[PDB]
Amino acid sequence: LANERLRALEDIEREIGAILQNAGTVILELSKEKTNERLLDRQAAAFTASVQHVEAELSAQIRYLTQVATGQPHEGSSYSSRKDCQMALKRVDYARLKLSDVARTCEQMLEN
Amino acid sequence: QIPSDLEGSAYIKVSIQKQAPHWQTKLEAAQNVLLCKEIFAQLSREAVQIKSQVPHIVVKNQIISQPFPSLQLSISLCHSSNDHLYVLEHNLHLLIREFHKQTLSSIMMPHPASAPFGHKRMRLSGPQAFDKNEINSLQSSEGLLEKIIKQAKHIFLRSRAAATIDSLASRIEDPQIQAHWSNINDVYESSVKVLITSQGYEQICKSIQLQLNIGVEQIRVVHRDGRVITLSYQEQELQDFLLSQMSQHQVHAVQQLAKVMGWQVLSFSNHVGLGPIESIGNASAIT
Amino acid sequence: RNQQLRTLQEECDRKLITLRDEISIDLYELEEEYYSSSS
Amino acid sequence: MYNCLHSFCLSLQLEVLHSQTLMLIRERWGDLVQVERYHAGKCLSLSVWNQQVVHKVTIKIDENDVSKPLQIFHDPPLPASDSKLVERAMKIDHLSIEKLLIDSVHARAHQKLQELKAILRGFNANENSSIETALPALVVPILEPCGNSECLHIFVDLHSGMFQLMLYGLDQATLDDMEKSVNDDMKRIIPWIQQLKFWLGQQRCKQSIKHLPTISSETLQLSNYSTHPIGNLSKNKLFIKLTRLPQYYIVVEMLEVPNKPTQLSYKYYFMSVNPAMALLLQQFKEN
Amino acid sequence: NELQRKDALVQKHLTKLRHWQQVLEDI
Amino acid sequence: NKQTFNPTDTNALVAAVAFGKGLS
Amino acid sequence: INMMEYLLQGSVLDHSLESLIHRLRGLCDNMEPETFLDHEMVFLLKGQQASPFVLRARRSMDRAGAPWHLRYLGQPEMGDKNRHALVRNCVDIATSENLTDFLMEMGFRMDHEFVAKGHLFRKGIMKIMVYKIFRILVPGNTDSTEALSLSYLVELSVVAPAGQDMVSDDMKNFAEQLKPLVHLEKIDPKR
Amino acid sequence: MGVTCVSQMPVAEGKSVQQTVELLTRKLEMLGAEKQGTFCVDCETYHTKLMYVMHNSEYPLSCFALFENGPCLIADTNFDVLMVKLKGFFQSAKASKIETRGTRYQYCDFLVKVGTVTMGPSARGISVEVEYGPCVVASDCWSLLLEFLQSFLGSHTPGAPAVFGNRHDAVYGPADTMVQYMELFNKIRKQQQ
Repeated sequence: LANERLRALEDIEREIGAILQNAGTVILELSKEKTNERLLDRQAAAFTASVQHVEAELSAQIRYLTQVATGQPHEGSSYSSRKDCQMALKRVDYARLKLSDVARTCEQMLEN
Repeated sequence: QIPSDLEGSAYIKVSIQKQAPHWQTKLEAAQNVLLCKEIFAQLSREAVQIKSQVPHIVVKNQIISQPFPSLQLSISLCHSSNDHLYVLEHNLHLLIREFHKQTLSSIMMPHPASAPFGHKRMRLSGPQAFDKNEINSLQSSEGLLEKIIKQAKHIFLRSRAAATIDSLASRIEDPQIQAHWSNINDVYESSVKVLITSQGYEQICKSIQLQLNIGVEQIRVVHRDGRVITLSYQEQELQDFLLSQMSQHQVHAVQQLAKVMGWQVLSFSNHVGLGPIESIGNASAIT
Repeated sequence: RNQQLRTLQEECDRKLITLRDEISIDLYELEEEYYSSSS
Repeated sequence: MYNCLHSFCLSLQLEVLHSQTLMLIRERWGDLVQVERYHAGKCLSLSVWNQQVVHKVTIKIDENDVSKPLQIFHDPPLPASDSKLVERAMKIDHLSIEKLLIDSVHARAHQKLQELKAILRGFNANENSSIETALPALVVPILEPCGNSECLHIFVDLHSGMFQLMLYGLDQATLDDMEKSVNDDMKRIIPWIQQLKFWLGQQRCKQSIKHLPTISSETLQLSNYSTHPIGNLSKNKLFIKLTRLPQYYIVVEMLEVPNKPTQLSYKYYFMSVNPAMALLLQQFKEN
Repeated sequence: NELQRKDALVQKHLTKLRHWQQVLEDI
Repeated sequence: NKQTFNPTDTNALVAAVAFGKGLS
Repeated sequence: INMMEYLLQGSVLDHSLESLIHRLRGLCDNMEPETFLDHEMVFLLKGQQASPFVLRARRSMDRAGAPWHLRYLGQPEMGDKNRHALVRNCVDIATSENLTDFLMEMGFRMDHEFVAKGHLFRKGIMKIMVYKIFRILVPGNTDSTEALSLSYLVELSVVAPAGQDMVSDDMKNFAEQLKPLVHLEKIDPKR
Repeated sequence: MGVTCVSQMPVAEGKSVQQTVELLTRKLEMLGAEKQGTFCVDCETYHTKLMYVMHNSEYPLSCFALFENGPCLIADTNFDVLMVKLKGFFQSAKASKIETRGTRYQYCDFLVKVGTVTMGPSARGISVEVEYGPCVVASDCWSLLLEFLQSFLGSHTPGAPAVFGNRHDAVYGPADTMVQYMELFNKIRKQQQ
């Protein structure tokens, strides 16, 4: 559950990285002198690698979603266990109130 | 967005009288309201349509029944739309929960793949041949109202029995009377053990002990010496019974005391037949 | 969710059953004392 | 302004009452009430206590007199006047159709219980039966000094109009037969009550001898029976065999005292027995 | 002696009740 | 894209359960 | 009366199986799976006719006290009443455990045994069984067994009264809810 | 599965079968037995060895298949349908349907069923079946059944069916009652007259 969702979070961050690499590459090209042309090539390869693996991750996840889609609303649930747990907790609360009353009558008896 | 008709808070209120995380809270409250409406729809339909002993009245949101003639039980769905017994409300929720889970049970699954479907013991009825009684016992849908009224009847009858025993322990001090309620109850059964001993002789006089089996409308008494007596739900019967047992104890004490002091028991009659006629039970005698 | 709620239910029921047994022993002592009181 | 907003509000009230009746028919009543006529804004007419297992309650707004609220007519009974009940059966200021139905049917059930009490006082002046009104119930005693039980309770299930009877220790078959005969016609209650005297008498004997060592029975199949005076006794008798010593029977014969219709007279005989034969009979002294 | 014995019983019972309230509070 | 079911396996298994082909 | 069995059949390779099961746990009723383990053996009566009578007997090995089961399956109806499911006549009978011995007296002889181990789900009237067919060698023993193929078999079955339409259409829709994962179809029993 | 005993009440040498049935049910109404319904037992024979198919009223969902010395099957009612599905291998062998019809009396965990054995139209004998509910082991409560049968049968009191005669601690089963019924029906078919 955290796996595919964390993949989606990573692809969010890498879309940001793609835009920042676009911006950094045209930043270096706008310079009056741009000595680090090797670093320009590195930023260009970084940009294209970012776009390519963003495409790879999203295509893979659309494929995986195509494999496990059904168009049906999933008739499973967990309601009955929550109901039984609520009844158990209210049993405990009822016993707590009754124990408070018995202890209060014991304090009234011992108090005199 | 909750549906309207499900907002607010609702709860079933059951009474006996002698008279004529933000969204989590919202969704839990609305689901509870839905289940209370389900419960009361089941109860009111069973009250109106199913023919039962001492019929009920369903007015708008209130069911009134008279299980015992001095008793009035009231089940009311209190819908807030912004004396109470909790045990019957809790058992109402569990009864409708079991009634749901009967349909969604794993007992309907046929482990043999070829086998069609349906309950397991109804399949076992064929080869392991069942009589009429087992067949009808497997298929007997008793409504919620009969179950709740039987539980409330047992609660009231058991409280009356405890009250008569404690009133005899308070009023009468001449023999004594003790009680020991059991640890384990059902919803339709409890048990005591009633001793009747004299005050300073609890080793000598241990000859009258009872066991009462407080059912729904009957109290079944098993004596120490093999006498079984079924009383009724009135509280005069149990009072007269325990009064006669105190009277017989006052003679069995003297018999087992003359056993200790070496005296010779000439005659003993547990229910004597000469003399004035006693109103409650018979009279006993030794010499 | 189901397994977690089942474990919570089982803990509550074990607590209640042990409470019932201890209260029952105390009730036995109190019944003996009250019924055998001279008054 | 008054005509427009009064006519609209009254037809709105009729629409609310029609929707309520469809809710009652769908959910809980179901063929115990039927909509006979419904003209929207004109009239509504419901039918209770129907012919299949006849009576009608109609609500009409008049096409005149805008001063008055909605009008209620109980057209098959035009019910007999009991001052509190017919008051409540003539107002729908509360917009509950079920309260109106219950109050009308409650007044009719009270009239039916009072004609039953008239039948019982027709057979027996100085009756001591009593009408309770929380539920509509008639408590008629069968033997004159009696408890709160040992009394025939008669209820009217005010969703169907039938009678429902309740004694404590009766078998269910005779209760069903009594219910069927009384719901057929009222005047057959009086043959039953006399039959319920002798039955009750045997209950009051069999509770009596429960602590002594006996075996009670109602039929004793011995021979002779047509020469021995034991044949020439009434058919309501009780044979109490002594078990510590068999060949000894105490025979209780129950007879009707002629003037008092709610008292019995007992006669105690002492039979001895050897294809069992009677041997002798003596009657004990009264007092 | 009956008075002192009754008070001893109720004191033991009260300590057990307070211990069980502290147990049942912690669920 | 990847195959989840072999139809020859389907025919072999339904011939195995429809009659004794492959069991004896 | 005479009840009919509607069948759709298919198969599923085992390494995708779990996804199927997860899909079924979404679509079928709110239940845990059942994990049945059954021994099935086929008897036949070599009468005068060209077609010998056939009977299927199942003992549920996993569950103790489960009654044995007899099944007679009629030949499939060639009528195109329900076009999309195997429509057959089914007579299903719960029985005591001396059945085989009794069938040996009736003239029946065994043909083959097979274990079937798998899961069981349901949806309304529909029964989904996903099982692997295990060949028994050493014919008395139920432990000496080998898997028949890599694939599991999937059966969607509805037993219900004779005729009774609008049944096969719901089975079509429930099969089409699985169609990326399984291909279920009316396969004829011939060849 | 309580211990039962099935026997033939003889003709009485006079009157109708109905009058002897009236006598036996009259004696039962003396002793304190109460009617609690009616009962029917059906037996048919199927052949290609003979097989019997039998139905009780007491086990209404079950049908028993009796192979005269072989094992008994118990099954649900759909077994009858299978015989109609068989229909060529196992012919119905008509004019051998046999029934008993009567009322069942209960007298304190004793079930007494007295029926009139009716092959087609004509009633040709009296079947008497006494079941003792509590006991589950044959030949241990046998003396109880003997005293009850000596109480109301008097003479013609049967003794010890051979299903008891397997002398062990063997638990009695519902198949043994249908075995006894099948033996009784074969005796009545051979009795004929």
